[PDB]
Amino acid sequence: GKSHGYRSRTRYMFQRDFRKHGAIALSTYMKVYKVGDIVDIKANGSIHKGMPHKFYQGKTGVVYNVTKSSVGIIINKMVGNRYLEKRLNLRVEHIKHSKCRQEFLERVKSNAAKKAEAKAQGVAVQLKRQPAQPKESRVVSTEGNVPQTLAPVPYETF
Amino acid sequence: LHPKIVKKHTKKFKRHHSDRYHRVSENWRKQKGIDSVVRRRFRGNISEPTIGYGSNKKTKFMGPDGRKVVLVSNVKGLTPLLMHTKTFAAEIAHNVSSKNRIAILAEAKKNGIKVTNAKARL
Amino acid sequence: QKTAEQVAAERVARKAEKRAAILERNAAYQKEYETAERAVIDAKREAKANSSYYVSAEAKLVFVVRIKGINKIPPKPRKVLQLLRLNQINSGTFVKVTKATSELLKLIEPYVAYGYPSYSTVRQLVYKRGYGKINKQRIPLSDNSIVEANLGNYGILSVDDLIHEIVTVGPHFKQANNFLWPFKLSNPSGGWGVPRKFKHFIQGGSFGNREEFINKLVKSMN
Amino acid sequence: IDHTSKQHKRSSHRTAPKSDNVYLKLLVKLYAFLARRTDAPFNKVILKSLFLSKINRPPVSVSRISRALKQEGAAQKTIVVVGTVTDDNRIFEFPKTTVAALRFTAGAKAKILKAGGEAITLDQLAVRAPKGQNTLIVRGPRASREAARHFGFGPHKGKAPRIQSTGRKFERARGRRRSRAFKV
Amino acid sequence: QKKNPLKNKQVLLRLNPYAKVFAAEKLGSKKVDQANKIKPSATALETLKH
Amino acid sequence: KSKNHTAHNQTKKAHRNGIKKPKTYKYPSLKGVDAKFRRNHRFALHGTAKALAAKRA
Amino acid sequence: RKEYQVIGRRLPTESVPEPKLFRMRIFAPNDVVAKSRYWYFLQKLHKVKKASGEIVSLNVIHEAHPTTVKNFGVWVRYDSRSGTHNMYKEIRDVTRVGAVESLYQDMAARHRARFRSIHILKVVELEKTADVKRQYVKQFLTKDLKFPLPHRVQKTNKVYAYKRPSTFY
RNA sequence: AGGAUUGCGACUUUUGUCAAGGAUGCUGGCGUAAUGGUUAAAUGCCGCCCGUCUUGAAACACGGACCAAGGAGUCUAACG
RNA sequence: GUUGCUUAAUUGAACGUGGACAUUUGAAUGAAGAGCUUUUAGUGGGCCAUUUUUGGUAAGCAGAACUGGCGAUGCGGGAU
RNA sequence: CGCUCAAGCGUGUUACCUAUACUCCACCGUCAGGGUUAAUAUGAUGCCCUGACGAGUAGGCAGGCGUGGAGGUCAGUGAC
Repeated sequence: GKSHGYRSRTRYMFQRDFRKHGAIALSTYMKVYKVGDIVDIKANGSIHKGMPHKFYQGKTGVVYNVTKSSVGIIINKMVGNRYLEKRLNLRVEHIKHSKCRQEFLERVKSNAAKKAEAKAQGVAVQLKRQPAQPKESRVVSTEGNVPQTLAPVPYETF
Repeated sequence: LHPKIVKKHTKKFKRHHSDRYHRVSENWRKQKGIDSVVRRRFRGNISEPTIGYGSNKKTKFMGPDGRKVVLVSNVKGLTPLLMHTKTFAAEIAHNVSSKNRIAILAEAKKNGIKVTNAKARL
Repeated sequence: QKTAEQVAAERVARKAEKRAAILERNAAYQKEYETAERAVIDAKREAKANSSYYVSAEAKLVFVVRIKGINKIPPKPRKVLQLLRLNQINSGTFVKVTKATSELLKLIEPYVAYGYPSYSTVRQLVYKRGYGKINKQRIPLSDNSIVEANLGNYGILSVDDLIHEIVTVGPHFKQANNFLWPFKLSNPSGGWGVPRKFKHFIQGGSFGNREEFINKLVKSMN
Repeated sequence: IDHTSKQHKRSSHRTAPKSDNVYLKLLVKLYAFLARRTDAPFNKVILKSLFLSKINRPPVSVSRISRALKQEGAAQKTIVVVGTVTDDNRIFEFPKTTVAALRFTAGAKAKILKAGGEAITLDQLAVRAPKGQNTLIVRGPRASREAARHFGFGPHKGKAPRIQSTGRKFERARGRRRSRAFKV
Repeated sequence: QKKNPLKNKQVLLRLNPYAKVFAAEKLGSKKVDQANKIKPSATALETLKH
Repeated sequence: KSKNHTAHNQTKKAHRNGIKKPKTYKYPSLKGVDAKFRRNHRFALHGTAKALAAKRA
Repeated sequence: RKEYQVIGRRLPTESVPEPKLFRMRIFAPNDVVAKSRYWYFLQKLHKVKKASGEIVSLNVIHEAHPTTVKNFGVWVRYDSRSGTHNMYKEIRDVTRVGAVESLYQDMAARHRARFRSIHILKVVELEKTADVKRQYVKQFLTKDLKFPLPHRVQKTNKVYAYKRPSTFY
């Protein structure tokens, strides 16, 4: 018969690491989680309680509830032809902060500074992000940089 | 200056295997087949009736004269077509008696209304 | 009824003022193009004297043409053709060249041929086969009163002023290009210069980047 | 041709009424003229509501009209219903008001005109206010209908099952409680 | 009937009022240019020819 | 004799109708949340109702 | 057939400004093919590609004396079905571009080698009648060369003829 | 194609004129089987026999010698 | 500001009162209108192609993966 | 069929043939977006303007053609 257990096909996912077995560092437990933060998920082979199902390895979601040792995270998943809301309850050992939202908050503060500074001086801001534009024209100096004439080599047996 | 009539497709739409078998009449009927080639449109076969073959809206229901025909059974039925000679022609019915045709044809020629038939047996 | 007869004399006088504004602007844009070409040609001669190589600025504008027809197209390149408004076979647009827009062209390169146009091919396309999108509805660009009514808020008070934004690649290229309906071109009069159409320009076929030779292909189709 | 959207698509809206009533279509012609001409948002709303069906035009109770008058700064506004106006016997002090509607009941006619009101019809309202000035449109409750409770039934929706009769011995035991197997 | 600006000319002159001034002075020709210097090179012809 | 399983014309069916996002709302559904937190949260919203009522005077 | 010059560079990266520059004498039909074949041969030498670099110059190299007969000596690497082989042919042509054109015809005729599987290594114009080795070229380098052209034929645009024609010359 | 006028313009010293929001001008022959319509044959190219079950039928798969009339989702009790 | 939660606490945490900052609605491209509800038909024997691929000596054999076709589809080419 | 410095094999450079595909115009239908009885005869269900699209078995909806009887109406037609 076909096998469809809870930890099926999890030989390499919940495998620990190379030279990082045993106990966990204490910074994992010290981190704070308020209702609203975005967090990526990584299962840990050593800790067996509050462990995620294989599907949610590498997924990202918002925190909705907090308790003693765990945090409630809602994750949207695809099924059939329609997205569904799902509620998880994982312990602190598996969860870590996301660095995707991190860069957005840096952009909000910098744009506020540029608008406030330039309005009392420049009268021209340009705050929308520019895609990588093509080149402008220039001149290359050949003084002590004369072109080396190449040619395709003939075939040899190593 | 009246628009010249173009009929698009003058040939009659015959039903498939009308000439082959006697019981199949020449009145048009759509093929509902799965092996049928007339439904699927193969090269070198009969055409089917389609909305693209429809006539011009300027010149619809007009004959060679450029007049829309109206059926008349009596003299009182001629009174719609008094001031509409260029646009509306007449036609006398088959069931009308021989002497009553002379009654209609007399007063029809007074007002200058063209009758398609008549002629008039003689 | 009355005074509207006198308005016929009035309303004509205000359009005489606008024609002077078009004439002076067209003279200014002629002076921009002639100085742009002469500055680049002389700049090469400046560098060549001092034992140096002038490298030209990369193309800021590119024109795409749908080569392949419909059906048997995978979903990912079919989606990108839908975004660039090349739904039908033989269709034009113009694309503002960036790093992001260049990656779209990589996905759909077998189904399109493209290159850098000039102030000549662009002039013919907007006159001969130019059509504007005005509350949906593919309406022609017969008179310049139509262009001022819609695109009066970003300057662009004429047909040549719309052409100026496409060639120079101004700040309102995104609005001005989207106003134009894609150019429904005919098949080329001479031919494709090939036995087979699907092999890439450099090997033998038609598709892919051709740089300077797109101008010849379009004028035959125009 | 790469068809992005569907071709020869319908508008998905009632253009004209399905009813063949003579007097209703006369009222449509009047408001259809105004909606094109006037350029007043009021007229385009009433044009839509005349096309609606019997379910989409629910009845407005006279107590519902009395609540809208208690709004802060809306005492003398001509309240325009588009449907029927029924009488209600859960209220006493109905004030002196002006109302506009298609139909009025026999009870609701007496309740308004006793206080000293003005039971007006939509054509008479159009003479006073072409653009619709100092008006106040009211619409009755859609989703309190007996068919509405049965839509979207399933686990665990909290909706009513379609059945004839009535209490116990009828859709109670297995699959509705933990004692007998499970609670849905 | 949409005409065509390239042909017909009255439709051309309905657009671009500058078409008189372009055609009269012959800007599709313009003499133009210039001595002072036919102005030469240095070591470009050695790399080019080789 | 019979064919077992396939996933042909399956993703093609799904993209005909939609493949849609889950809407989202302001004020999300407060279910599966700590019961001790909710009881105190009720008394906070009851007390602040008295505060705003007294201000409007 | 022209004889382009393609001078590349590599990018002016931060840490190492001013790259070394590299030159090649590419043969191609037009400007677009010349830049394609430049990056092809450069990729078999240094760590570069079209993304990590740029073209500096594109120049056509016309022949110095194109109305004079010359004896060229071309080196070639080409790929057969089994493996890859080196060769040294010799051509008697008026230009370099004309000589290289005739080589691609000769390789395709005899060895069934296409354009894609032929590497032009080096083309050299030879000086003296002595350096040339091949006999099929040395036939035409002799003192006072004369030969007739036997068996001439005509070419009528018309179909029929009333003479019974001759092949005299 | 369209069928009073309305618009944009151009050339005009001016009135006006114009290739400018779709053909007007001048001339001849015949006024009927001449042009067209249907119908039969000949000539060029093309065209397998319908209906049906099937992944798939011209099929060496099933029903069909021929013609006429008859011949197959109706009514009811509870219902959405 | 709010409390029966939490704190050594005059801390914290949730939900707030009033306040400051709209060209520059803070990447590209497109938008054929957007979102939503009820109701009911047929279907639930499939098959072939380019790559990925398991059994098998192999098969116009059996069995999966990703897009595209035929089935439901004529038309020009591959003689057919 | 016949072809041998090809009418064969490899490669190059031009002209030319041609699909219900592409461009442009005529007409048909479907769908959308507008304008209008302000006395102003004839269908407001009217009378116009502008733009896009058109393959299809199983299936669904729309608008019409005909047959036998019933109520109304053309003082309908008929031993001529």
